[PDB]
Amino acid sequence: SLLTEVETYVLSIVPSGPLKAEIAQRLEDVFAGKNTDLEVLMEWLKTRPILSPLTKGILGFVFTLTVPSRRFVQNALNDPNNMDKAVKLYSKLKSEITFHGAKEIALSYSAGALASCMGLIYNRMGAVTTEVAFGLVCATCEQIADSQ
Repeated sequence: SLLTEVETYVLSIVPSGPLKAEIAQRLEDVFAGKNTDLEVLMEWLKTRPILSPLTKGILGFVFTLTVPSRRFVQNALNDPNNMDKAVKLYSKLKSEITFHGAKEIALSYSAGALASCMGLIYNRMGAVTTEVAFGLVCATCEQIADSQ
């Protein structure tokens, strides 16, 4: 029942318009379990015109964690010392297993460290569990959508 907490949070950073409409459907399709060919929605993201590199990074991060079994996302997630806090946070998320446990800790750090922390996990999608990674996405999305 936590999959909806990722949905609404991701739909908070995407700029309003005819793009939040397209992304909305593509999300609630893989969140129902029909799409399998991972490298289709990946390409679909990369070519979309009103998406910031950061949004393409988070969306690409979420899609990968779903689908059963890229450089344009790594270069979006990863510029001063925010990497320094990310490395230590990354070493902590290994300890945590549940979604809410990591989200509680990740929400306590800067928005810069979180987005870069996601870059660390993308290199190893097996180092940490999925529930935690969602918690990182949820904490990341909220803090960057908390500026205004």
